[PDB]
Amino acid sequence: PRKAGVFSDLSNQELKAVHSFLWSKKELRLQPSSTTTMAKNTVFLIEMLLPKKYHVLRFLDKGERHPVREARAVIFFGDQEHPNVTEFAVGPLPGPCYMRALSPRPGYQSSWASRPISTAEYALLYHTLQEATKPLHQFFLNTTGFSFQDCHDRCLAFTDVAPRGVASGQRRSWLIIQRYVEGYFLHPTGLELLVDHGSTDAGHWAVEQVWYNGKFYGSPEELARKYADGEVDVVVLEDPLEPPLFSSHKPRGDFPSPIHVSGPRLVQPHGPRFRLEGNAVLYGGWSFAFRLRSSSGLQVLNVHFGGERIAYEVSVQEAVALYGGHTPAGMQTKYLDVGWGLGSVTHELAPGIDCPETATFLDTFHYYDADDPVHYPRALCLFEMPTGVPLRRHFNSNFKGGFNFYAGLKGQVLVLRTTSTVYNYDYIWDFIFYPNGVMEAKMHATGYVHATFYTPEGLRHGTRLHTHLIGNIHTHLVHYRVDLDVAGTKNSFQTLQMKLENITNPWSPRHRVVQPTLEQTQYSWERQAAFRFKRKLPKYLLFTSPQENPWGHKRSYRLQIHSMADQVLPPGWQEEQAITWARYPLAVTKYRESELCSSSIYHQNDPWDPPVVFEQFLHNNENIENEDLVAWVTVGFLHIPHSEDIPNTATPGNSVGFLLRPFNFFPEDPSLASRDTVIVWPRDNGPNYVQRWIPEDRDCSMPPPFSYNGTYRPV
Amino acid sequence: RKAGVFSDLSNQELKAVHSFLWSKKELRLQPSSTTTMAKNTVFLIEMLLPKKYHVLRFLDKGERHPVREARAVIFFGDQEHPNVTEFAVGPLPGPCYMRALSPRPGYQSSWASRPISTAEYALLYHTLQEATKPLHQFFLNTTGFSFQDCHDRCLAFTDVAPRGVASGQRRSWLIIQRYVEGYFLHPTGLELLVDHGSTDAGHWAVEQVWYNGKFYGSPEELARKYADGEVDVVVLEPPLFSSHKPRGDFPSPIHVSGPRLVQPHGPRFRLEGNAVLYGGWSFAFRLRSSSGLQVLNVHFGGERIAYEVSVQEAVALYGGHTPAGMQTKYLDVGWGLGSVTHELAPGIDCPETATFLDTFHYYDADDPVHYPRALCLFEMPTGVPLRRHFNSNFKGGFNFYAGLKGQVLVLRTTSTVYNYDYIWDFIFYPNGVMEAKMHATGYVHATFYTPEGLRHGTRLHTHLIGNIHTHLVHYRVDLDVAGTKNSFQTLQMKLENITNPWSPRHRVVQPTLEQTQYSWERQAAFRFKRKLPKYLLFTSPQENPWGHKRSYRLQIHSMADQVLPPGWQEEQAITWARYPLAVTKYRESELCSSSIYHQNDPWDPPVVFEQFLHNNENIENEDLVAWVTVGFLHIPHSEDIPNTATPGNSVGFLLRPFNFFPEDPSLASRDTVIVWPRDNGPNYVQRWIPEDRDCSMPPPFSYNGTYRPV
Ligand SMILES: *[C@@H]1O[C@H](CO)[C@@H](O[C@@H]2O[C@H](CO)[C@@H](O[C@@H]3O[C@H](CO)[C@@H](O)[C@H](O)[C@@H]3O)[C@H](O)[C@H]2NC(C)=O)[C@H](O)[C@H]1NC(C)=O
Ligand SMILES: *[C@@H]1O[C@H](CO)[C@@H](O[C@@H]2O[C@H](CO)[C@@H](O)[C@H](O)[C@H]2NC(C)=O)[C@H](O)[C@H]1NC(C)=O
Ligand SMILES: *[C@@H]1O[C@H](CO)[C@@H](O[C@@H]2O[C@H](CO)[C@@H](O)[C@H](O)[C@H]2NC(C)=O)[C@H](O)[C@H]1NC(C)=O
Ligand SMILES: *[C@@H]1O[C@H](CO)[C@@H](O[C@@H]2O[C@H](CO)[C@@H](O)[C@H](O)[C@H]2NC(C)=O)[C@H](O)[C@H]1NC(C)=O
Ligand SMILES: *[C@@H]1O[C@H](CO)[C@@H](O[C@@H]2O[C@H](CO)[C@@H](O)[C@H](O)[C@H]2NC(C)=O)[C@H](O)[C@H]1NC(C)=O
Ligand SMILES: *[C@@H]1O[C@H](CO)[C@@H](O[C@@H]2O[C@H](CO)[C@@H](O)[C@H](O)[C@H]2NC(C)=O)[C@H](O)[C@H]1NC(C)=O
Ligand SMILES: N=C(N)c1ccc(/N=N/Nc2ccc(C(=N)N)cc2)cc1
Ligand SMILES: N=C(N)c1ccc(/N=N/Nc2ccc(C(=N)N)cc2)cc1
Ligand SMILES: [Ca+2]
Ligand SMILES: [Ca+2]
Ligand SMILES: [Ca+2]
Ligand SMILES: [Ca+2]
Ligand SMILES: [Cu+2]
Ligand SMILES: [Cu+2]
Repeated sequence: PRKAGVFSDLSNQELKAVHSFLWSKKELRLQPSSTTTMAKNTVFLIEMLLPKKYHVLRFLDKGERHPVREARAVIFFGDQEHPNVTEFAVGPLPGPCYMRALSPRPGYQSSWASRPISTAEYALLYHTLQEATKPLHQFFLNTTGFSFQDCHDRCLAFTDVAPRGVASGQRRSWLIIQRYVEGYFLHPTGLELLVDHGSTDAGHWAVEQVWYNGKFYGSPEELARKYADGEVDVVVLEDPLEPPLFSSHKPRGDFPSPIHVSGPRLVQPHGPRFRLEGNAVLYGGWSFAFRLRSSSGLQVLNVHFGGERIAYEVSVQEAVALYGGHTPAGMQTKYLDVGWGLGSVTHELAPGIDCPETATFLDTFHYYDADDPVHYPRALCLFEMPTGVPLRRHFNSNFKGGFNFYAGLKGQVLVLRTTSTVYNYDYIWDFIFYPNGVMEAKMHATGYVHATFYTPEGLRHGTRLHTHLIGNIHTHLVHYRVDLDVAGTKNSFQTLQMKLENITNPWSPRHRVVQPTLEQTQYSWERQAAFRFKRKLPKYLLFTSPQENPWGHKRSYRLQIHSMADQVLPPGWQEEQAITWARYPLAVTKYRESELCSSSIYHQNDPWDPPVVFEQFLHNNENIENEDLVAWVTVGFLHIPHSEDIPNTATPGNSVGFLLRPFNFFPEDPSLASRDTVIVWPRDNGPNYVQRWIPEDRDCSMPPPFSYNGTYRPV
Repeated sequence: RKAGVFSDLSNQELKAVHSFLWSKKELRLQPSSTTTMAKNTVFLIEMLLPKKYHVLRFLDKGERHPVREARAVIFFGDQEHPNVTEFAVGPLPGPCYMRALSPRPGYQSSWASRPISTAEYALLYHTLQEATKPLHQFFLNTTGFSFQDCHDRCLAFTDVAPRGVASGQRRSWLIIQRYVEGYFLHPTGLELLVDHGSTDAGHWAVEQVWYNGKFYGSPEELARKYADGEVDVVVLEPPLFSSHKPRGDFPSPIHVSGPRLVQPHGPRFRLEGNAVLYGGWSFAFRLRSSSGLQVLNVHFGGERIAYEVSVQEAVALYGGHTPAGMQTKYLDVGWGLGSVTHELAPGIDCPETATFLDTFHYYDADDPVHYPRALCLFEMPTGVPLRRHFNSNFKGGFNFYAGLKGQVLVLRTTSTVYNYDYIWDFIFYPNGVMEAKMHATGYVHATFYTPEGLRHGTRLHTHLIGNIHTHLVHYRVDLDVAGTKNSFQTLQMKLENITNPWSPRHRVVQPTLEQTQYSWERQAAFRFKRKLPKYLLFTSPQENPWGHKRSYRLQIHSMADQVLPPGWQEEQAITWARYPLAVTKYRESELCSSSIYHQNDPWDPPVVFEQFLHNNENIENEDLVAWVTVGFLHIPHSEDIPNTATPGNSVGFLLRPFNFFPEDPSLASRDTVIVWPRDNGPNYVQRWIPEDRDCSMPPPFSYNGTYRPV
């Protein structure tokens, strides 16, 4: 379990050591992230940098030395004539000595414009709006009762929209103005503002355009004039500050059948049946390591069942929400969450609500837009839960009023979970491990919708959810990397289909038999295994090893996709360059260290010219017979908002993902080693014999009282 | 309870119908168990639901309880021209009439169409025992088992349906097996075709024999060829591979029990008879002996959503290298899908905290039969919150955390006809979402291994091929969204390409919302070839407060496709499987998509779903019925030994409110917890129900395993 350490995230200590090394280089002229100027040099992100697979596998499988441990460090060089973002690999860990260039992109000139927004930048944007919108102060008070200047409890706020412009190198953002109340996401005022914030001198930033209640106005001063002159159709909003606010989670209404007591709960008197130690997990047949990459999110690594490898890596790669709208902000919105630190917004899981009270909760540290490493309490959880359906069961009737036996194995599953709450939405990320060698990836969407001011024109792009509220139509798309190494690194890909044959009936020659046969298709080249949404996706998608099981069949794992995704943007059109992976529910590539990721932190703010274009991995149409293969999976769903999304979208029916299932991999059902199986046998003239291999449990235990902290701070 | 109008017959009611019929001396009734096909016998008795018109007047307009009746299916085999006829028997209590149902003028295959029975199997065994006598030494040498003086080493058979090549035939391929633990997986390589059409079992014959890839004409011919050395013969303590007994070792052994649910405060749903209340939900249920589980009169928040959600048919369609294998198209309603609801094991099949319900069935029995723990009803945590939000202040703290623990109510039964166990769930979420689900487990339908079999299946063991097949299930979904009169619409996203209104040299290419209305049945019959829209909506004319039509959305979870060619022979029995979704106008003559007769006369069955669309009726503002096909291709693999497992082996659908309620309907729940920060103190944890950490023990495990008259 020390070996799983090669995959582990950086400790608080290691993050400090990397940060100190960087700070000791006086030439870098580094300032804290919190300093309120853009014209500074700052370390924006530090996270572990995974060593090459070749070296990790020699360490894991051939006894060779532990590879060098390094950190990725992203530095924003804003304090120079030509600002840029540059990345370094810092190592070794422990004892950093060097910083070497990482992911260089020579000849590209928009790296500064491509960079993620930061807390300092938001502060400066607030200052720009407080100044720029002075002409509108009375307009604000009259229409909303709230303001930007001299406010305390009745403040206007903004939600920014990305991407930020119409071409590579621009940083011009539409801002949706809202009333800062409980669940403020759902309180747009009808004003939206376009701000050019490209310059490293915030004094140059300007509101370049204004939209209010269906019209463009050019400047805050023009809107103020036209309002002063009685030429603006305004919407005066009611005061929001007994009954709860519509955007609140507070209970209201009554069910016809009163529920006064707590529902049923899990108890775990015997404690966990999995072994978690550091970032290593053992659970029955399973063995795996996990990590939480600050940039991109949850990964499980080096996944084995029964002592044989199934997958080197299964990871979240990108999460997108692609909008339409009647408002300029709405029509602009294409959120790419890795551009916001999808793996860094792993906020505190509430025991008994977010995970069972019996779960193991784990803390982590992130360094993402921070002055020091920040402690995130209960960022992850791991728990076993009964599924409520048996893994297998059979009643073997004697067809004479009794039975020969009943057999069953109670359903349990191991769940590794984190969340991501970048702003309005909360995504719940699960990897799930069944005792029979089946593993599942799942995402559940909850939290608040991205919403805009209601006008009649909005109904072509959304649904009216409240008096002044439209839920814009959009699609959620998530990309997973699935580096299966089925029984080893060298695999092939094949599909199975049912095809009818029409033959003479062998026992009645005047007749025909029209019946299913089993058809196998082999794939030799990447392009053949790149399935577009328009193409028919076969029902059996197999990743095979050349090794056979005892019955002469190739040992395989099967991929099963659960999605309602489809092609959203036209292939090849503008921002679609950033999400070319979304063309493919499934694509298979040959492994390469230069293609470890389908997205990046830079994609959100330069979608026109990003550093990774997934389609390019298919350009060379490589041979994929007996190679190290990587499956890439797109799952998703169209979300047309509806009134039941108020105040939050709920999880039921709102999940997507995929299963990996053994297919001729094992000689028989690998759950057979479980001792939880029960078989009941009849006895002549007596009570039945209940055969067990583990004693019946009726024991009891209690969880600790509920607590919740809510803060995340350096330690 | 008004829900009683939907309830199954009690033990008392079944006896009353049975006594009444037996008091009619001219029916010449004999018990199901009598060992002859030349008898008249009552095969099935179940409740016959009254017409929807009368039920809704009773429920909604305070009118009289409808007349309660039974369906009685009588096999008239003790006459020159045997047939099956069905009767409405009533009223209940105190039956005094017997009215014949559903005549079919010109149809001549009634008798052949009828289900198989225990007495018929007993006669088939006798036939095999006599007919295979010449093969006695062949059996002993090749298998060590036989049909005669065999004791603990007996051969058995698995029959296959349908039974012939045309309407009116009763000619069955029988797969010979060794009768050991999990005998399903022990084929010997012999298959026999028996003609058992005659009501005189003395006339039944083995008309054909297949052994290890060759046809042999008769048992006598196979015996002589064996003796003459002209047959390629296959001659056949850890647990048996077909046993569920544990073997092997995990790398990290588990020696203790896993987590379990406790319910110290009792159920949070109310069950009274067949009526359920849970949060916003009210509904009734029944277990129809012929066709299985139904939920009826489903309300959320005092408003109707569905009049009926019911299992209609469950099919498994095979290909194979052996005659039995290539013959097999199982239709489970022809075997009493709702009658094989065998005992649920507490803690394994349902949680130990579940409420288990008994039922009575009269299906191929001498008297009504008590089935213990036939169904269960339980609430369980889903392990994922129904909703949650962390409202960051983006400065190292929070404004609040809000969450609602996930719970669902599950109504469950099973069906084990023979080898497979189907687990049928209807699931109710606190936010007005209900789900139907079926999970497959148990033993696969398997045949004897030869190399030629690998074109139709997978080798699973030394002598065993798992044959390729598709499972298909049909559901009837009679949604009455806020009322009987509904329309059907779909929503799609479509891109527009416009001038960027704030940068005119550029374009905005973006999503718009496109609505499609449907006027005629045929427009709403979606074939597997056709693209299924992402939003399938059943709509009321009533609007919510935001001016959008109150609707429920259907979301299908399936891997099904077109299996048999439309129009070809047995496909006539499963025309519904052309459509993942079809929408019809409600009619009393179209309550079911299948029947107990479809299995044994699939060429000319009494209900052809496609015909329901022939008149292509208007579906604007009508009583609509949605019909849903879900299923999956199952290519067997070695992990299916000894049994297929449930993970990833489930299909079904969701019904989700869509602009039906003004806001999230779960907001009435008092389980919600909100955590608020406080100046210079601990956070305030706001609750509307006290925190509970109590634990209790469930009942100790018991299992009976018998199902008998009481
Ligand atoms: C992005 O910005 C970084 C940091 O400003 C650039 O790297 C820096 O490049 C400069 C000039 O090429 C190096 O500065 C010094 O230049 C003098 C020239 O007289 C030379 O004699 C010194 O030896 C030294 O190289 C500087 O070392 C280097 N800084 C770091 C931390 O590597 C980077 O080139 C910019 N990227 C792009 C693509 O423009
Ligand atoms: C399976 O093949 C058979 C034989 O080719 C087809 O049966 C023939 O169909 C045509 C009608 O289109 C008849 O005129 C012939 O008399 C039939 N021949 C025989 C030998 O029966 C049959 O249509 C095919 N079925 C399918 C579903 O493909
Ligand atoms: C959240 O967690 C922090 C860290 O444990 C708590 O900070 C502690 O506050 C208590 C006061 O009860 C002191 O005893 C400790 O010295 C504090 N430690 C640090 C490192 O600050 C904090 O109180 C918790 N906040 C809430 C709202 O529950
Ligand atoms: C099926 O057989 C039944 C019972 O033998 C027939 O029903 C009888 O029909 C005769 C003459 O039509 C009536 O006088 C009897 O009263 C009927 N008996 C009962 C119990 O209903 C019936 O005609 C046959 N059905 C068909 C389609 O031939
Ligand atoms: C959206 O519409 C615009 C305008 O019709 C299309 O852009 C034109 O494309 C042609 C051929 O590529 C060019 O020669 C014209 O100069 C373009 N016109 C303008 C005004 O830009 C555009 O291709 C369409 N985009 C999509 C994805 O359909
Ligand atoms: C299964 O259930 C039946 C019904 O309760 C049990 O039979 C009863 O057993 C008691 C105790 O011996 C007898 O006194 C009664 O006469 C039986 N009642 C009836 C109605 O038959 C039976 O023992 C149970 N079987 C098993 C194996 O647990
Ligand atoms: N899903 C997303 N990527 C996403 C959606 C909306 C969004 N808007 N954020 N706006 C936003 C505005 C101000 C602050 C601040 N005071 N620190 C923080 C965030 C940011 C990201
Ligand atoms: N899925 C099905 N419908 C189905 C599958 C297989 C099947 N075969 N049954 N064989 C079978 C044989 C003998 C008996 C008897 N001794 N009573 C009962 C059943 C019957 C039905
Ligand atoms: Ca390639
Ligand atoms: Ca690989
Ligand atoms: Ca019709
Ligand atoms: Ca209806
Ligand atoms: Cu959404
Ligand atoms: Cu199957």
